[PDB]
Amino acid sequence: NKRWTQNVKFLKENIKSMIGDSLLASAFVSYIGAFSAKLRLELWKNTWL
Repeated sequence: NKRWTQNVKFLKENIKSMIGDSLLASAFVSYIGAFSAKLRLELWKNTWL
């Protein structure tokens, strides 16, 4: 029961994290890949994150 309660709390935290990461991933897919590896890093880590 304790493990299940911990899993449920983890799942709510996971849902918030998942929505944020999913938005970041969609932004990365559509656009990133057309650029060079040095620039590709700057698009998400320097501006989006």
